Amino acid sequence: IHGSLARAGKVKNQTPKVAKQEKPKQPRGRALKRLKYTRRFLSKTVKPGEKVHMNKQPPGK
Amino acid sequence: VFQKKKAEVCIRTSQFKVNKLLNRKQFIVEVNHPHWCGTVPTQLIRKKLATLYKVPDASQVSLFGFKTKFGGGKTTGFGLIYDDLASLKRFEPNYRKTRMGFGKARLPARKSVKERRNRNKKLRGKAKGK
Amino acid sequence: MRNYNNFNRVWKAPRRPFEKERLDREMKLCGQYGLRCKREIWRVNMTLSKMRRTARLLLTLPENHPRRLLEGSAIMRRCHEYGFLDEEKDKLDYVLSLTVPDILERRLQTIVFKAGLAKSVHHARVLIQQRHIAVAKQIVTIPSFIVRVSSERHIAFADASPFGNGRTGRVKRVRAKAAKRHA
Amino acid sequence: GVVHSTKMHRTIIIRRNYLHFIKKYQRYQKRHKSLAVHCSPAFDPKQGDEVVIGQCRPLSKTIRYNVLEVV
Amino acid sequence: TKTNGQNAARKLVRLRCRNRWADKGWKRAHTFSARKANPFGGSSHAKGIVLEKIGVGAKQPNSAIRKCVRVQLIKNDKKIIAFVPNDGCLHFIEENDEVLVSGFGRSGHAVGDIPGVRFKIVKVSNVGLYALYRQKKEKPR
RNA sequence: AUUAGGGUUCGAUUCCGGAGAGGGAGCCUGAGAAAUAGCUACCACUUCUACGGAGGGCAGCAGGCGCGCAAAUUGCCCAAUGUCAAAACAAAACGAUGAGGCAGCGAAAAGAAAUAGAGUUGUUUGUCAUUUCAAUGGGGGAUAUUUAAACCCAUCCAAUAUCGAGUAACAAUUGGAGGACAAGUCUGGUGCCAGCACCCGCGGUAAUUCCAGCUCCAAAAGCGUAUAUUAA
Ligand SMILES: [K+]
Ligand SMILES: [K+]
Ligand SMILES: [K+]
Ligand SMILES: [K+]
Ligand SMILES: [Mg+2]
Ligand SMILES: [Mg+2]
Ligand SMILES: [Mg+2]
Ligand SMILES: [Mg+2]
Ligand SMILES: [Mg+2]
Ligand SMILES: [Mg+2]
Ligand SMILES: [Mg+2]
Ligand SMILES: [Mg+2]
Ligand SMILES: [Mg+2]
Ligand SMILES: [Mg+2]
Ligand SMILES: [Mg+2]
Ligand code: NA
Ligand code: NA
Repeated sequence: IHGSLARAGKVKNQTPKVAKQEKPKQPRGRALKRLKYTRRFLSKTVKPGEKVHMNKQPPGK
Repeated sequence: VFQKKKAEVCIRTSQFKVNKLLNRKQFIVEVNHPHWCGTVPTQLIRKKLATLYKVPDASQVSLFGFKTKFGGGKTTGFGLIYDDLASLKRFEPNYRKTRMGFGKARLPARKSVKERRNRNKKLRGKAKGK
Repeated sequence: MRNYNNFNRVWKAPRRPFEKERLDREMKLCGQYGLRCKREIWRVNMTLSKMRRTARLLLTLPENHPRRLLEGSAIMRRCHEYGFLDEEKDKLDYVLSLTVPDILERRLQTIVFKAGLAKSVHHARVLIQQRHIAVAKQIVTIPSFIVRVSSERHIAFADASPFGNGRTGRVKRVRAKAAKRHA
Repeated sequence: GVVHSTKMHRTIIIRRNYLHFIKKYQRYQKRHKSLAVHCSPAFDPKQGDEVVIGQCRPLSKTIRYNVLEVV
Repeated sequence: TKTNGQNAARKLVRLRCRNRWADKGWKRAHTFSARKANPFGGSSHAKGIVLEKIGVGAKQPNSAIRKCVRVQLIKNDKKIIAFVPNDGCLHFIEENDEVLVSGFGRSGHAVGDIPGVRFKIVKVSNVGLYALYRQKKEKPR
């Protein structure tokens, strides 16, 4: 069957452990709404015929 | 802008009422203290209200339930003043009299008096409480 | 146990949680009007729905119906006094076309900014939150205070606030104590 | 009501036929109710006749009405 | 086609009464055969004791082994098979331990490729199986 | 509760009506009871005893054990509301009240709302590194207010004289990022395994779905999951 009860947690262990990097706090409450709003409508401009990619990633493979 | 001024209090009465039933005059008193660090104590209002309505003694003035306005500078509360001090001693509750200073001593624990009754009911007469 | 006071609700979540058109439109109302979350908008939506539903009922009855004549006249007074509807718009059909931005236009946080008191709508909210504004010489500490038209000329700084007839604020007070102690 | 049965002694059974309205379906349905009524020897009604009855005190286990007319 | 008479309400009432029993959702909510067969007895959750660990071969086209346990409830004493909602959680649960069980989300219906499993383990030893998995809380003994 | 309308569903639960006081059944008194913090008997349980005998009925309040997926303190007080009473209050002279009121615990649920507001310089706007500026609350207290007394809220930081925010560390979480459904050509391993996945599906060595970081998304002092129910 190629699977077994003894194989449990295999990938959990396989995955090597990596720590989380440190980070400063972000604004909370009305500040976050007004901080994101300036990114949505003020930090950039809308060009007709082009859609805004809300979280684009660097190229790779 | 802002200037240093002496703290002042203004006294106004609303819905003045006269009743002979308890020998007292009842009204609602509003307090205007624009520059007052805190809230006006009732002892001061008693002297101002005694002076305003020209009663021989301040201790016949009963003021209670003074609730303050939001934002500050104003406090309102109910108050009745009696024709004589003796009538005030006769017609006043124990908690209000104690607040002035004439209230009777506080009764013992109600749990004890409750327990004391149930001990007695199990015994014959003259053997209950000695 | 035998407690007898109502506690109703004032808002409702949207039926479709993820609409790009609705999320972007609501985010525009947040920054443009300075709201902490979307519940203020949903409170406004429920406020506007209720006037719309009762108006819808009133227009079905004849104009001589006593219920229409009384409740129709009342809802006009509620719209005009709170500034929701323009005073020359006297018909009952103009209540139907009321809009969400009209309701937030009458919020104190909006009116404070629009009167020149607050340079920004976010300045207005915190300024109201800091007991700095009095309407008809009564301190208001609540951004969602819908103001009447007849009380618009009475908007000012509170006489207790540092900006006005009141004592100095915290910073001018704590630092002064520091200098006196250092003596 | 209408005299339904005269098989007892000094007593008759009457039927009160009516229509009951079902609100959901917006329609009526035929319903009937039976009553035991005391009939005096002054009347002598027959099956299918029409009578007027009036409420009195309990006269028996089931009788609470008395015949007043026969039509 | 149906009746349309003004005084035909009795027929229309019986028509709906007889034909409501063809609604599987309505019939299930108005009969006791579903509650008598339901191990939880009409409740959301139920505690139990672990008997043994079993691996269920997932349905086609999936090919895996799903960690599962045989559990006996304490209010009915009936055999069920539950599921451990993450990986490396079969080691955390040990035989003869108190597990709080819940439904799989489909109201008495098998979920996913697990063949005959309608329940999932939510708690172990009065501690959440999620917090135990997240290395956030520790189980006693 | 939900609902365009018609409807569907819930109602042990605060007001009204009924019933019961472990299960049954009888009865005295009384205007009124088939009364149960009244009596009598039997069945189940039960406690004290000097063994002769005598006691018990929390589906009242407060509180235990079991049952369970599952639910507060053996707290204060008659100050309000009422009940009874031989009875206004007062004066040697102050009635009872676990009814009730007021607090403790309490993320069932509901309303208002924090976590910051502006700048000068450099890097049409806009981000970032600076320089600062004023303000309020959380909180600490009081001449004191509230309150039967308290606690809470409201007032104030001297009126001659009243403390405090810069990483304003007084540091916001819960699920997700193939589709439904807002959000990634980033990962890295496993290699139809470990797993995810409400449904469709992902995983067989360059994983769209697995197990993490960043970013981003959605809601936000709230957010998942299970089971019912209403709409759909
Ligand atoms: K309600
Ligand atoms: K007789
Ligand atoms: K009742
Ligand atoms: K991921
Ligand atoms: Mg009912
Ligand atoms: Mg029941
Ligand atoms: Mg009874
Ligand atoms: Mg019992
Ligand atoms: Mg009895
Ligand atoms: Mg009892
Ligand atoms: Mg008994
Ligand atoms: Mg109890
Ligand atoms: Mg990869
Ligand atoms: Mg779901
Ligand atoms: Mg439905
Ligand atoms: Na597969
Ligand atoms: Na398979």
